Amino acid sequence: APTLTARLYSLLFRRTSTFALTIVVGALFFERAFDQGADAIYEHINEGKLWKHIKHKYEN
Amino acid sequence: AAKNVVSQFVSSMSASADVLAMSKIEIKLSDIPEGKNMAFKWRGKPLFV
Amino acid sequence: ANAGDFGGYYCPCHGSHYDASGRIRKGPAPLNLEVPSYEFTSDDMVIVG
Amino acid sequence: TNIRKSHPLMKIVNNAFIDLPAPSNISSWWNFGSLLGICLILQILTGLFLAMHYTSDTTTAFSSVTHICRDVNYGWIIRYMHANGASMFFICLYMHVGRGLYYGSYTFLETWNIGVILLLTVMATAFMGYVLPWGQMSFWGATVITNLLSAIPYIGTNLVEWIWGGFSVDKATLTRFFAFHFILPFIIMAIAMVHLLFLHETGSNNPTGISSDVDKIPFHPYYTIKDILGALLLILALMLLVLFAPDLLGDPDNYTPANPLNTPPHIKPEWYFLFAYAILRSIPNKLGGVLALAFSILILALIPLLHTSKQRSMMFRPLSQCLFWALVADLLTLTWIGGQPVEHPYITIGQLASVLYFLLILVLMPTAGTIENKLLKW
Amino acid sequence: TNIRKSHPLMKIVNNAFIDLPAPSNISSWWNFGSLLGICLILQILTGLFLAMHYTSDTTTAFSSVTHICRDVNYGWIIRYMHANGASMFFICLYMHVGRGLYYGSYTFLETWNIGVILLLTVMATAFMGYVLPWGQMSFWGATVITNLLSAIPYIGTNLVEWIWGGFSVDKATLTRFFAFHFILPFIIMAIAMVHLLFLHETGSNNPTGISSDVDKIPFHPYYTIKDILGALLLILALMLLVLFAPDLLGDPDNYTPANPLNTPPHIKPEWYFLFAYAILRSIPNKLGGVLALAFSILILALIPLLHTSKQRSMMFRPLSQCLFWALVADLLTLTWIGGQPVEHPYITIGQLASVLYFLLILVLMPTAGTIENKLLKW
Amino acid sequence: GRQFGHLTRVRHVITYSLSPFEQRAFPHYFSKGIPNVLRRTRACILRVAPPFVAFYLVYTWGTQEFEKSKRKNPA
Amino acid sequence: GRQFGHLTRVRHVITYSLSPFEQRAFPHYFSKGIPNVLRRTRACILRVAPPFVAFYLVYTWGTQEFEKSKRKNPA
Amino acid sequence: SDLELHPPSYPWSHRGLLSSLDHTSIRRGFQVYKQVCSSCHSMDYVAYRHLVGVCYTEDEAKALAEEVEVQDGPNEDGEMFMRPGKLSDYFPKPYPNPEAARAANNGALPPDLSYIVRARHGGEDYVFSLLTGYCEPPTGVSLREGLYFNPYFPGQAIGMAPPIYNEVLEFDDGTPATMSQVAKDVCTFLRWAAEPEHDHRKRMGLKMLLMMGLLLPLVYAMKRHKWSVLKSRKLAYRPPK
Amino acid sequence: HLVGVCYTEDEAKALAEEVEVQDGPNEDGEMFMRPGKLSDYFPKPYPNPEAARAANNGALPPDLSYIVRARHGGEDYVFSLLTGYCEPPTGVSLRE
Amino acid sequence: MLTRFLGPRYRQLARNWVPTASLWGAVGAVGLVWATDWRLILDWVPYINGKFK
Ligand code: HEM
Ligand code: HEM
Ligand code: HEM
Ligand code: HEM
Ligand code: HEM
Ligand SMILES: C[C@@]1(c2ccc(F)cc2F)OC(=O)N(Nc2ccccc2)C1=O
Ligand SMILES: C[C@@]1(c2ccc(F)cc2F)OC(=O)N(Nc2ccccc2)C1=O
Repeated sequence: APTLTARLYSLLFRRTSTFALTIVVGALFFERAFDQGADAIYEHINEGKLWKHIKHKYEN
Repeated sequence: AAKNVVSQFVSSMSASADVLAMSKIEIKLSDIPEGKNMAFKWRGKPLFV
Repeated sequence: ANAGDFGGYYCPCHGSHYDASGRIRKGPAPLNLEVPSYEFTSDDMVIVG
Repeated sequence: TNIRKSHPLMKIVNNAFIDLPAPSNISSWWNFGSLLGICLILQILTGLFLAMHYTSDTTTAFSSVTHICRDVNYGWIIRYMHANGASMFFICLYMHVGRGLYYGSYTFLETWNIGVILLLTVMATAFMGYVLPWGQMSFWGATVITNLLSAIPYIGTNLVEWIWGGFSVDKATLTRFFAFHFILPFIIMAIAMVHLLFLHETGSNNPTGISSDVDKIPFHPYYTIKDILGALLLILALMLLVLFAPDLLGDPDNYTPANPLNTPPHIKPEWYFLFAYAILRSIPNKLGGVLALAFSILILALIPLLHTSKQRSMMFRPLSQCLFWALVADLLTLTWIGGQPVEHPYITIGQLASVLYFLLILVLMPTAGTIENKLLKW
Repeated sequence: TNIRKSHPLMKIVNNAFIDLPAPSNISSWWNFGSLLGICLILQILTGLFLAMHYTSDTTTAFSSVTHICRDVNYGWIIRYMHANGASMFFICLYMHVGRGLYYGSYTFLETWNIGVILLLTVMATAFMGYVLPWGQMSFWGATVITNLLSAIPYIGTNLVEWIWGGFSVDKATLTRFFAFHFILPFIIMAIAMVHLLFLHETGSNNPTGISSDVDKIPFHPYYTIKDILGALLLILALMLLVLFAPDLLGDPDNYTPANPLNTPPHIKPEWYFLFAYAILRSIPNKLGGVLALAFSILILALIPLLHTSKQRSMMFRPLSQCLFWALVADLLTLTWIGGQPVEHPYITIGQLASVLYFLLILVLMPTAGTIENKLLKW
Repeated sequence: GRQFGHLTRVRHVITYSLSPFEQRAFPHYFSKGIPNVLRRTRACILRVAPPFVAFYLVYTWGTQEFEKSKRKNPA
Repeated sequence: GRQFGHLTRVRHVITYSLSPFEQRAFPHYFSKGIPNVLRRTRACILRVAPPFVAFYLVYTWGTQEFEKSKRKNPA
Repeated sequence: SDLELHPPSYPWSHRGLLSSLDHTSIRRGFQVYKQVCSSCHSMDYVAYRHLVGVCYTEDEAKALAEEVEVQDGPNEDGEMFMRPGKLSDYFPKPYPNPEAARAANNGALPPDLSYIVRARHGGEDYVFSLLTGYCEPPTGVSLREGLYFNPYFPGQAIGMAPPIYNEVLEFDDGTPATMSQVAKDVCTFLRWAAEPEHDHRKRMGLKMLLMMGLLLPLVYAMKRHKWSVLKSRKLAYRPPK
Repeated sequence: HLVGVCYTEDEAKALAEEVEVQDGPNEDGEMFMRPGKLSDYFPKPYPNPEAARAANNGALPPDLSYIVRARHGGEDYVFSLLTGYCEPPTGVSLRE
Repeated sequence: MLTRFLGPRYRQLARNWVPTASLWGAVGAVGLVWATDWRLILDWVPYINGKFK
């Protein structure tokens, strides 16, 4: 009943210290989530990569 | 974006695929007599048998 | 090879004395000389890698 | 007192990038200066990381470039960032010069005249670099450009053989070119600082060509954030080239190793040299052609003396606007003719476009400014 | 008004080299700054002309240096001007630092602290260059110095392999070193301008260590002609080296091509690194030795905090004078021990000289300044 | 080098400004924006466009002519 | 950057100077010169010289000792 | 001579902006290189380790290198011996010189095939059209018959005989080895040989566009925020009387 | 290199003419042997370092282009090496 | 000579800046961990286990 922007400001954005801490924690979690999605999008587009490699491995 | 460019420029200075390749060396053991240290070229930098 | 006060190895650069196991005994060096990964298939030939 | 204001080093940064009084009203077209600076640092960084792996012998020059692109970790992005960065550099150079022309920014005599030197220096830089991978176009491009000097009466042959280090483009030539190509962007960086010094005497011109002392804003935050946005648009355009079309502006003959015995049938410059190339081969004479080519770039140093209008900018000048856009389209035509064989329609139209280039600048635009003055009872 | 005074470019030259208020009484010892600048431009010019012919592959690096000295017209003078210019650079560096130490010129905090950076940057420069001809000393010198980084806890191995581009000093290492060696003197040139900027805030110190505002003379003609004479004395000393003793400071093992499988029995630095080399091998520990070596150069940044005297200069300070000359002679001793095998008298005296170096600076000279204060009732 | 306080003389001008936190970054972005770009296009078309069309016509003629020149029909 | 006119306050000092064209470049060059260098040498010798002699003595001992250490006489 | 025909646009699995190479089609195309082309064509810039990522396993590529003898530099006599073949070694060279290439092929030099896609206008489209486009000469046109008719080659007289209707190759998965399909696989492989970075380039390309789609509107919103102060400013002129 | 120094142009051409070289190929792709010119370098006794070691019972004879500048003493060392061969003293046995 | 900075005002100024100095320490540590992809710490963060095997 106060806003989420208001809470994100009050708790995190007011101090430049916590603002910087938010971005760096933000960047680590973003790098994981962005790479995981952007691989999976590229993977779904393509399907002749080493999707095939069940054929030739495990025989070894 | 900055992490990714910087890492890529950093990685370019790392050992290229060129350099990482397996080498491996054959040594004839009977050609090394009792007492003796023989020095062979391996990986650029010497192997003592 | 075959030099120093231990009958293994002497490094002339700063005065490292190694024994016949390649183990450090005297002078500046922190560690015994590097043992590579090896196996014997015959007692005529050894592959190191 | 602030630290920012009176610290002897931070003083310089303050007066250039923070507290610098800037026109409120400078457009998009003023982004290209910072973008040229970005282009220079991009060429510096990628180029150093290429210099870490490139070797400059004829036997190994092509192979070392190949080694970058297969074997060196991310050598391909660095290589292509560099090749396409050179093109970005010329795109930004041309937009920047064109801004200067249209807006009367050339009235800053010293700033402009140094910009000409900056243009001739990046041209020499990018020529010598293109030679370096020792492809077919590298070699014959090296051959054609270096031979332009042989047209100079009496001393010409002695001059070219001196810059070869021999009787043709060879071993001595390539290594030379690596050394000169390394040094010249650091010289560029120093001349770019001198350029910026001369500019700070007056500050910026604006779209209106009217003094903006009445309405200055601080460079920071306004043009710091405007320049950031500009840089991210440069990164988009560069990365589109590297990650989607890396060979689009490259000649395929440069993927064949240099052959000293056989030319390509075609032979064409990179896109940014095609207007000047069209101007050279328009003249059926050796000396005439090169003199025309030299004069096609060096004319920019005469543009201050041919200003004739009582207004600085072309904003309030419809006649000059039509003639300016006629120049741009003439230059587009010359870039088209540059990239085509010396055959039937292309010869005569290449001649006509070459005449019109020199007619617009030397005659037509200074006549438009005078007519426009007379029209305004001035 | 003069042109010289208010032209935006000539302004800078005026305030640095013409109208600059200078102490009437600055000696010979103040010549070394201009001489360091001369040394930098000498290294730039000869180095570029070497870069025109040198190739940076392991197969061809030695051969290309040989090619310079037999086949390239006057390649031998350029090569030897360069090698001996590097030595001249270090002779001038050491005289200049020593002047600073004795005369309390280090009280200019920012000027001094940039000079330290200048020293670490020329050291890195001259190391990477010496590698380039790919002799035996080039290689094993490359091996010893690069391995100093492997002593760093946890990250050390990863750091050295990164700067190698591989498991030893190899193909990747040499080409790297050519690129870094080309770029760094231009970075030096920029830091040298920043050095001179910080200095011009105060002007020069003098022999007396007393403010000379009461007795300033214009830089021109006085120090323009004094610096000319200084330069001609530098040219004499350089040319004596190149034209009469070109191999005097060179190691003969560098005339044998690099062997990766066999060290030289001796292994010694160039003369200017021999004190630091003596300090490193004084410690029977890996990390201890390198930390001692690093601290032997980096101590100069602590010399401002250990000033204890109420007088700036050592001119009126006989105790400090005796201890300063004791440092110089300790450094001579350390350069002697540096150049000798790790055997009986040389080990213990090398240890004692190493202790005394750190004892003079950290303890003995700041005790002398305090005693001298007490003696003058101050 | 020019500095604030030393630029020029201005008398009798009031400027009113709002904080960026008080106000819209994109105020009437399409509803006022696209009328403005349309007005800007109209203002400049007659100066910009006619040289480029004249290039295009010389381009399309020149390519067509050259293509058609590289053919016989009697010998 | 420091400039003449802005350095410091000086009162009551007269300087007399001659033109270089009126005067000698090397006035009493040996007859006054060598007495001065002799006086300068005396003033500094006791500070400069004794560290270097102490190096020389450690040099000559150290070289002699090492040379003589690299010999046997019984086995 | 003089007159030219230019290649059509074939819809490769790798044409579109985010479209990777078919690596199964890379696998088959190597086999075309090994079986057919390598007897006449050098591929000086691909080694056996390059295949390991792409179209084979580590064990497979070791075994393929094992098929050829190399020459290694000497032991103690100073000798040059022949060697069973490794992974570090490059694809094997048919000829010691360019002149030896010309001597075998009646004066014509077969060009290196490492960069041949990137070294011709049209890329793979040209190579496909060269391979599948061999026909009879028209009336008026006689050759040497040392030289052969191709309408896609400039000048029309190619020194390469059709290498292609020959129905070759061990096939493993075992697709039909038609002239069309053998050309499709070889061109897919020759793209890879010219451009090993192709797949990484486009993955990066997507990642760029997605990031730029975020970052461009956001930086724009930042510049709009700061510039708001100016873009909504009101002026009034209030002179005396 | 000899032409400036110790011979005439004609003399040095004739001295090069004494040895056969190997030149790079004609049209067959061949490698032929050649009467010898002035551009050619002094002739090499061995194709490898290992071939040098094989002839000289394990020892490698070093290249002699820089050998004066590559040893302390210079010419004095080389002269003393050449004119200073003697019998071993008692205590000292070699391989021979 | 650095006795200057010892007294109740300077202790209070230390106390005021300490949550900030430690929060900046938190920025730096998480920043270094992120930029090097650091092994020891990032195996222990319960999402971001994108090595696995
Ligand atoms: C195997 C299917 C194969 C391919 C693929 C191929 C490619 C090819 C190209 C792209 C050219 C270049 C043409 C050009 O210059 O634009 C070309 C050239 C020649 N080749 Fe080839 N080649 C294939 C295999 C073979 C085989 C098996 C032989 C021997 C019968 C052969 C020979 C040649 C020759 C000769 C040329 C040079 C032609 C010329 O310029 O006159 N190739 N190859
Ligand atoms: C090495 C490439 C160059 C760099 C780095 C560069 C740098 C810049 C910078 C930062 C600006 C200020 C911002 C702006 O107006 O864009 C600028 C302005 C200027 N530049 Fe350049 N420049 C270069 C090339 C040129 C060239 C080739 C010329 C034309 C011959 C030119 C002439 C000018 C002029 C006249 C201005 C004043 C513009 C005005 O205020 O309207 N510069 N330069
Ligand atoms: C001092 C920084 C620079 C260094 C050290 C440098 C070094 C290099 C090297 C090593 C190459 C050869 C490798 C290659 O071709 O990919 C190269 C080529 C190139 N250089 Fe630079 N460069 C620098 C800046 C410049 C600048 C300012 C320009 C002009 C915009 C430029 C234009 C290019 C071009 C066009 C090529 C050819 C690229 C190609 O097509 O392969 N470079 N340079
Ligand atoms: C890249 C090599 C360097 C150059 C080109 C150089 C440049 C110079 C110049 C031109 C002067 C003025 C004239 C003079 O007093 O000599 C000077 C003064 C000074 N330099 Fe350097 N310098 C360099 C190295 C250093 C080093 C290594 C240090 C010591 C860490 C040093 C510290 C200073 C100081 C303190 C002065 C003030 C001297 C005084 O007025 O008494 N500089 N520098
Ligand atoms: C940016 C200007 C410079 C360039 C382009 C350059 C380039 C060169 C090149 C090509 C070599 C290899 C050829 C040779 O060994 O003779 C060389 C070696 C050398 N460089 Fe530089 N150099 C530069 C300035 C420097 C500076 C400032 C120093 C430090 C005083 C330095 C120290 C040396 C040394 C010690 C060697 C080894 C000389 C030898 O014994 O052969 N150079 N450099
Ligand atoms: C990149 C290029 C170039 C750059 C800048 C310049 F001012 C002139 C040039 F020719 O260098 C080069 O060799 N070519 N190629 C070329 C030059 C003359 C005839 C044909 C090709 C260029 O376009
Ligand atoms: C020239 C030299 C050098 C120059 C500056 C420096 F700060 C350190 C150095 F080692 O580079 C090099 O490889 N050696 N040689 C050397 C280094 C360590 C052990 C033995 C020789 C140098 O003296």
